[PDB]
Amino acid sequence: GFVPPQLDPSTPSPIFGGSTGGLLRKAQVEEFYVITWTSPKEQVFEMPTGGAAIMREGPNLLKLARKEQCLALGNRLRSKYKIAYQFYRVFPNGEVQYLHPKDGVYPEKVNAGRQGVGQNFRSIGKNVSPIEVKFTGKNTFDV
Amino acid sequence: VVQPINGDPFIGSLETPVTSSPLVAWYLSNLPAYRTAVSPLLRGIEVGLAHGYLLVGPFALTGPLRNTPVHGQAGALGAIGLVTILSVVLTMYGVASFEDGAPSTAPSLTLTGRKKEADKLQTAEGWAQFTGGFFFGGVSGAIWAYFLLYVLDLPYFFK
Amino acid sequence: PPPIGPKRGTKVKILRRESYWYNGTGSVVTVDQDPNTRYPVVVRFAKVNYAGVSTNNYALDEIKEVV
Amino acid sequence: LNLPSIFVPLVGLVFPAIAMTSLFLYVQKNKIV
Amino acid sequence: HFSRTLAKGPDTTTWIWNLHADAHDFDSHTGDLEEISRKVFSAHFGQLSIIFLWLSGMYFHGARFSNYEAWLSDPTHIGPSAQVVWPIVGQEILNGDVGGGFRGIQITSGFFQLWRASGITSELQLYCTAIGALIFAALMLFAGWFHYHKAAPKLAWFQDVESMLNHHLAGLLGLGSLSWAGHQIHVSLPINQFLDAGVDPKEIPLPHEFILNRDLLAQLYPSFAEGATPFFTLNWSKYAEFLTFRGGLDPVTGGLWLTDIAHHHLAIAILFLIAGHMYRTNWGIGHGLKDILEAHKGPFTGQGHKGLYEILTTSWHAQLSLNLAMLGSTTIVVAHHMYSMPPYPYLATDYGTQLSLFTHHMWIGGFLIVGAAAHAAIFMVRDYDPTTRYNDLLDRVLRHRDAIISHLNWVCIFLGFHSFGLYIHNDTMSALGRPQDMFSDTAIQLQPIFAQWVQNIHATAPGVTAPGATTSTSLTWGGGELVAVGGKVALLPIPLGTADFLVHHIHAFTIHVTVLILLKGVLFARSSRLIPDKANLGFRFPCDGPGRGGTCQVSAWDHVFLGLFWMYNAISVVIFHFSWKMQSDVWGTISDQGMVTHITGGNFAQSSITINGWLRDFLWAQASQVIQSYGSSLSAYGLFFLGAHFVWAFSLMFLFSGRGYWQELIESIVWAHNKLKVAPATQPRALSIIQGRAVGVTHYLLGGIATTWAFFLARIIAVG
Amino acid sequence: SHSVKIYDTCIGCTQCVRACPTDVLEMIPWDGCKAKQIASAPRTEDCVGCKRCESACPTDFLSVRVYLGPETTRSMALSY
Amino acid sequence: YGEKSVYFDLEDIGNTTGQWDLYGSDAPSPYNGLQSKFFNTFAAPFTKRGLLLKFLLLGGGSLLAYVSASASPDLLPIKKGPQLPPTPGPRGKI
Amino acid sequence: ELRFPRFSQGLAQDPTTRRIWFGIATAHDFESHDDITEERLYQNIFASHFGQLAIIFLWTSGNLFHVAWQGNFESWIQDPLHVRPIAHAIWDPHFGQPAVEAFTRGGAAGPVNIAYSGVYQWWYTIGLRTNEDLYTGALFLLFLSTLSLVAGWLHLQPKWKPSLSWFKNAESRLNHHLSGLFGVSSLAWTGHLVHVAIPASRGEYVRWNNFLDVLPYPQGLGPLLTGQWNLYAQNPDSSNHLFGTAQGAGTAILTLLGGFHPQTQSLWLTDIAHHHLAIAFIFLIAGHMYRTNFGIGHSIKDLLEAHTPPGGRLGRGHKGLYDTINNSIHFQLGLALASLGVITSLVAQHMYSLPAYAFIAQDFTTQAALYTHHQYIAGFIMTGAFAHGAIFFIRDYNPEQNEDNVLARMLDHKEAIISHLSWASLFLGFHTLGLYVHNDVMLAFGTPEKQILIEPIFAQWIQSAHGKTTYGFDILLSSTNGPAFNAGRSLWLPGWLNAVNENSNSLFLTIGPGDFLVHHAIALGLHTTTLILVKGALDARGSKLMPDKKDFGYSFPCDGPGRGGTCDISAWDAFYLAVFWMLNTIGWVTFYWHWKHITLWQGNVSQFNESSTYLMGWLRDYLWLNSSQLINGYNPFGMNSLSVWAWMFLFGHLVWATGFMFLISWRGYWQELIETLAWAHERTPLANLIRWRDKPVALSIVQARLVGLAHFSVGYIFTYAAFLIASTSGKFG
Ligand code: SF4
Ligand code: SF4
Repeated sequence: GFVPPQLDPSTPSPIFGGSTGGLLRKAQVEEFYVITWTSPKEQVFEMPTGGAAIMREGPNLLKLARKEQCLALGNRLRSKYKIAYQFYRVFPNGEVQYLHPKDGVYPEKVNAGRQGVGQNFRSIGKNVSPIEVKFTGKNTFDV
Repeated sequence: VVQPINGDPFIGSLETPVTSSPLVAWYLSNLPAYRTAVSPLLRGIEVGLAHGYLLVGPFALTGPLRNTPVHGQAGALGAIGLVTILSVVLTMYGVASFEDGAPSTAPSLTLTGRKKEADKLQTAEGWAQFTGGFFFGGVSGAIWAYFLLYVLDLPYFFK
Repeated sequence: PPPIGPKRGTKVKILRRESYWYNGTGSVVTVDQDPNTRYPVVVRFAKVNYAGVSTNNYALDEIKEVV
Repeated sequence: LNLPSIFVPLVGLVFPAIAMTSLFLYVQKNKIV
Repeated sequence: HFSRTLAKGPDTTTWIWNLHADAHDFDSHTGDLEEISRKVFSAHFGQLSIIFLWLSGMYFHGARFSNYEAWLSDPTHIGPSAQVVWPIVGQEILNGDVGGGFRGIQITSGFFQLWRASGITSELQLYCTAIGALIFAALMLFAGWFHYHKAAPKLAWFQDVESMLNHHLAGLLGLGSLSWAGHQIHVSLPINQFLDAGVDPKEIPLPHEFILNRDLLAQLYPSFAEGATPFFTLNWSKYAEFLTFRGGLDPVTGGLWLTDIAHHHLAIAILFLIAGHMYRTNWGIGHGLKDILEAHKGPFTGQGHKGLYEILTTSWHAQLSLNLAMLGSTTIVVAHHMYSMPPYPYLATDYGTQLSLFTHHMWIGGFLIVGAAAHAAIFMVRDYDPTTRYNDLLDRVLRHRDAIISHLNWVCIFLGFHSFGLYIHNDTMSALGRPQDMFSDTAIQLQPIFAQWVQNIHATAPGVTAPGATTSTSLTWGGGELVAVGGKVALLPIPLGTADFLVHHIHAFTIHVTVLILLKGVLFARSSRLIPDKANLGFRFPCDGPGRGGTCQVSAWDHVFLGLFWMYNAISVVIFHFSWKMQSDVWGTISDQGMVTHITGGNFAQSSITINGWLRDFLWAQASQVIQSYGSSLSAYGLFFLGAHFVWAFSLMFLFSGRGYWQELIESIVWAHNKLKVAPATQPRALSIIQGRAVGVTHYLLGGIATTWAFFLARIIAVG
Repeated sequence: SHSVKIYDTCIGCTQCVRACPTDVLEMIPWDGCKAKQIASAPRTEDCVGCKRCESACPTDFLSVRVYLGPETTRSMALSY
Repeated sequence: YGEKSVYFDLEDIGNTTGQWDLYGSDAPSPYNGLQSKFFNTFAAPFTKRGLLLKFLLLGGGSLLAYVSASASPDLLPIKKGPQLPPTPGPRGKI
Repeated sequence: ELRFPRFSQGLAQDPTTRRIWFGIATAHDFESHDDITEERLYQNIFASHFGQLAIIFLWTSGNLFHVAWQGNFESWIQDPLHVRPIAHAIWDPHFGQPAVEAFTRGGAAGPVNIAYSGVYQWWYTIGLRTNEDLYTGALFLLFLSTLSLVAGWLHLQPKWKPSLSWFKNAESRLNHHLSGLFGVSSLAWTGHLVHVAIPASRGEYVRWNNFLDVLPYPQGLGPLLTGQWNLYAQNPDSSNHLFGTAQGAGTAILTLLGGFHPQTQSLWLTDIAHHHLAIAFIFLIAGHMYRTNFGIGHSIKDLLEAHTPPGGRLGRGHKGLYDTINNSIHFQLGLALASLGVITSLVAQHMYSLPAYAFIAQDFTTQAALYTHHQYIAGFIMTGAFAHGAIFFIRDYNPEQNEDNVLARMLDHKEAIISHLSWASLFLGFHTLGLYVHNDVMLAFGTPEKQILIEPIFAQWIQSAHGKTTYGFDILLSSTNGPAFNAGRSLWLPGWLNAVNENSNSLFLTIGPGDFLVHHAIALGLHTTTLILVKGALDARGSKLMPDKKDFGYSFPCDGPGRGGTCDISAWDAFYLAVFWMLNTIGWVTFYWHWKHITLWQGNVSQFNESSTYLMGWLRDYLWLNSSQLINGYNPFGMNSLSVWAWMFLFGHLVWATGFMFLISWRGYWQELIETLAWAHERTPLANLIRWRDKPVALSIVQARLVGLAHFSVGYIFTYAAFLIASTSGKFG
């Protein structure tokens, strides 16, 4: 199968002067995110929080406040540069949840072993009227 | 002279002369709110004294009765009423924010990473003691300002 | 075995309620012969829908041959 | 006794204060069952 | 453009709108900088041709359908008119009695005063100018065709900013100022002196005679008898007769002294000729703009201004944004300085012209500033690239944009409270019968002491800090001098009190809010905490869906959309302030005994400190002229007043609603047309979200501005 | 959290998966269409409700549907 | 954390998330002993939040009502009442 | 059930300020609450209705008590035409002394407000005479409010909770509400008029302590039993009767006079008593139609199933409608709201032209206020009816159980209905606006004789047929000889003809071209508002743009920027759009009413007749001309009693303008700003010790539409109320 990579906490971060668009109390109390990648050389890139940074040669680790920021930066890395990346979610107690790419293959590429979730085997016009689910606690699309 | 806060480029803050000057650090650390190891009651006393003392002037000099031989009493009474409202609102914030017996929500790390005792202000009992000190000090400061202005009648530029 | 569905170029009428071309007329392009294909009939229309598309896939019982 | 001089402050100032305090404390409660 | 736009949307009407919306977005058509530059050059030639045609029209209408010759003989009691209407369906009532045996529409453009200042005395000269302008328009059109389809310049030619600055500073402005100074010295000065001497305009000598006969010009200024000898002998004092430093106003015509203007333009020409030799082009002398920019470093780590030359050399939009900001500010300054120091003869006592010019140039300036914001945001979205053209200062600004916007937000809230809340306080105190508690001159006073100090300094300046000046630069500063022309006040000292303090802080509030909107649009055009990849969505997009709580109007374009409304608010308040203050404290009639009666009798000081005062004494009282105009020559103003209210109301349908409703309704209408076999060939669609917003804001601004236009013109023509 | 559903009219074009800004969707094997794959939505706890996926879908009517639901910190896209 | 340009450490999340006390001081009490004793003695009964809220609300309302009911007519115009004959109404209305 | 709101876990788990707002907004939508059942829904509705009754009783009790305690009812009784009634006293510590002087009116010892609700005339007409009567009424209504609260609590306990079958009993409820709620109440009110109010109109004071010892008629019940009913009409009050006294008083208790009381300018009390007697008996007859449990009576279901044409184009007819009505509460609410809105408009139209309260016709400010108030309420109710109809179509309609009946066919040809309504609106708008603009252009060029002035000949013919002789026509009831005229010649013509031929009143006012133009404008408003609401209702389940709309509910923001963009596509958004048109239509109606009446009252009807045919006439001669006294309510030279209305005028303009901000700017801008504010707060020393517990977010899209509409409506109403009251009362009191 696929063994998710382990997060190495001794990975250097890009050279950056700091900004007002970084982490806030949510990272302290709720959660934050970490994106890691490997760069062939040292080069300038655009931060998703504003301003420009310099990625070092070798491994790079970056802390961000939302998953959407991680995916935006990862798409920029994959499209503009040619760099493989992966990101995780980090909780206040220190536990780490590997997030993306979930099984080592990008979601847009079909892969065996994935279980379907939220599939209705009918056309969208076959959903029932709301009156048929009144007082039942269900949704007309939840089948 | 502008650096990331505590050397961390990816925390949403910066170090500037406004934020990190040694004079600014000393002044902020010597205010009652940042005396983390001192009793909340005495810090509340100081804060209440200061604010109640300063609140007398606006009410006394700008109110509807400013041109009446009872303007000073009206200003002092208005300051006391505002202090009462602020004390009620402080009690409301304390009751909503802190449960009884919960540990302090203040940070327990210094700028250099040394662990410290969490500030007892951010607790139910500590906030209640601070609020009591604030109310007592506010009333006392308003009375003291009134006594200086309209009892002894000391020479002031405007009174 | 004979192929399923109408022939290429056949004029058909759409019976799918939520289709943009419901009760309209389209032309058959091709029919998928795989038994597992749930919507094998490919239909092309003269007018685009709100998304700018002018072709769609339908089942055998969602179309009616008209002359 | 001038009743308006007593009731107008109570209905305009004191009662709104008590109602707002109670509603704030009610909507801030983390456990209401 | 036509082929691709048609191919994108051939089956639906939407393409038609796109065909017009993206006509001049050259950067979207091609990516080659050289072709874009060539298109810009040709389009500029087209704009110049249109402007020349407009000038030709103005001069020809002055020559053919005007009472300029009659007005020249009696400026004070004759109204300028240069538009006449045909007698159809009864519209000939618009040809009102303006004076001097002429019936037409009275104009407020100030062209008669400009032509008088230029020395034009006959219709033939106006005809000649119109013909020359038509020739210049044709030449501009031919040059526009030639420099694109035949002789397009290369990219390296356009990027020669040193040469462009040298030519535009020393050649365009310096030589233009010098040549106009020559005209003023040799043509306008003697003609205007003869006119002020009460000479029949048809008996005044022709201008060329003043060139071919020195004796004629020496009778007015003896120094001309010595010719050019004093100039070469450095004895310039001899030219003190026609090159003066008086200050103030000419008591006969109510404008600035012409000799002061000639001396000013000579000095300006010299200054620009000096400034035009700064940059190095081809001879190894002069500065380099890149070197100057790279030579200004700073203690904040690396040098900041390094790299700006590359950005400003390879982006049309950045140049357009900066130039728009500067030109709009210049227009606003022009409005202020032209009202306070009237440069044309008989301009000060023509109240309608003064009001019109001030208001018009204020509107132009405001629109230009908003355009500057829009094209700055476009540069951020399209041309910003840190990996190729990096600049330090822009990076630092982007790294503390949050702090910038938060501080600006706070200052806007503070200004709003401590300015508008004072008016609300005054209204509440007045309604409650407590005038002694208001913020007024006869109550709690808020005096603008710094402005009064500046006024006093500028009033006492002559003889101490400006020994060579006879009087101050303006009669508004003070000094106790009133200038009256034909029984009407031109200018006099303008007092400043509590109401002025309040209204000035109102202006500061509105400007800071408009800046907040536009600058927020610029600094977050590429990304935000809410939308990390906003740059990929583009400059002009309606939203990114109802998720994240809802994301309507996040694009920089929508920031321009809102900034337009706030600019309209601010400028409207500015022009209302001007109108009321001038009518109340400056304009009026002076009797033979020196008694001054102002148009509204000095009610500004006490009435303008409450909102009800503005509602009653400004809007309600002064709308009387526009609403009672039916049956007179000004009835067109009443009709336009109603029509503009109608257009403004119409805009709210687009602004308040959304396109899904309209598309669903169009479905039923299409069914109805299909049933009768009259179906359109192109499928009808409702307007896009962005187009709906554009239509709404355009009709809102048009309605409001036109309403104010009709109100102002009717009032000032009927009472001033 | 919002709800996301896939209907059997899907032609397996993968455009919705590519358009998602928070990696909610993916592609899994199928035999109901020529492309032999169908979309799936296993990570709706990260869905913000932008509806880019619906904008990308080419079928009539839509084969991916987003139903807005109870709001959370992730769905509201809060960074504070 | 803070070693060779490293800002992430699973063994110290407080440092990694920047949960510091920028200006908090650990110095002892600067106040005089007798002064602190006096203030601890005389401000003690106001330190109970549940009692303080009710006391503040009820006592403040009572004081406000008492002040309003006892205001002098020369200070408060609404207490003084009209001092002039009424103005006539339109078309003879009273 | 963890935290507020307890009825929604989806909201209770929301960590933003949104949780609070929506908690308030969804509190009364019982069907959407967690784990709701039908029985609980009906029981909660019953308890809420008891609460509404309690609030109404408390409101009326307060009005009575404050009039008794601080009013001048007894003095107003003595001098009705010259004394201004007092609503309540003013105690405002922010007042200055001049305000205290200015607001002292009506003989009071201090500042007061003047009432414009008309309660004085109403209570005087129904027999109330002293302050003690008002006090007793106030105490009784307070007791009724307490009883309503007790019953609302009682019918919510397990012992006394009714079952669903009781709630779904239509026949019994209809019989009880027709025979009991309407007929018996009307009979009791007739008893009150005969026993109390009519004697009070003649100097006889009848109360609870002597009403058993005073005969309403001199001969008692003799004429009723013997059948000589006409004896109850032979001696009516004479034309020289003074309303409060016995001078000229008669003895009749039921008559058919018609016309107006010459002194009070209102309807005879005797006619009102006879009318209510007849209506009571009609409702008593009507209340015995349906079978409940006795084996006699009609079945609503059988009647609905029976009416099916054999070959007509109606399909299955009304089959299945009984179940649809009885199972959908929203359908019932829609029908009830439609009926109540129609009734409210009819009340407004009939109370100004046929006043029933003594001396209220002379109180011009009260008449204008009542008409405007009830017309705006009617407009809001009309919008609500269609809103709940669309809600019915979404939540309750089941196609399978409504196959080929009227609802299914109405859904089936919705395009034709929408097209015809659209055509009617386009025709009306084009031609009405064209006529107005043509007249404005003719006035601008100084040729007023070239106006297009079309007479409303149909309405003039109707007025002539009802007896008016202004236009010179010879239609029925205006000719000397005629069958209809002769049949009613002695019945009621002597009073009605005299009433219609006195132009001092508002009974069948003379009309001309301006009336024609403005009536077609009102028609345009009605048709366009109906178009918006009906399109919202019929498209509520889906359309080509969004074929699955029913799965998304009544109210949702949009369906995203795809498929061309889908803003304001829900049925709730259609209601939101229709509120603006309702406000515009009612504004035209009330402008017309007020201008026509204010020109009539000054004795200058030529002003309206000449100026109303072009729009500049409305702008100048109605708004601008009548705003002067209002805007001089306070000025640099002082203030008067109109200052409060001037302040309210400006307040309304401000709230109206504030609504534009929510309506024009949308959410994303504000959310981006709020994030910056959150950073600022977290970074500021001495303030970051304070922490929010609900994360700040910008308002939602639908919430913004609602808040903007609310600010707009409040500003609209307050501005016009200030103008109307100030303009009328400054001239008339
Ligand atoms: S309402 Fe319109 S602009 Fe706003 S998110 Fe929905 S589609 Fe986009
Ligand atoms: S609505 Fe947006 S976040 Fe949710 S699944 Fe679709 S694309 Fe992804």
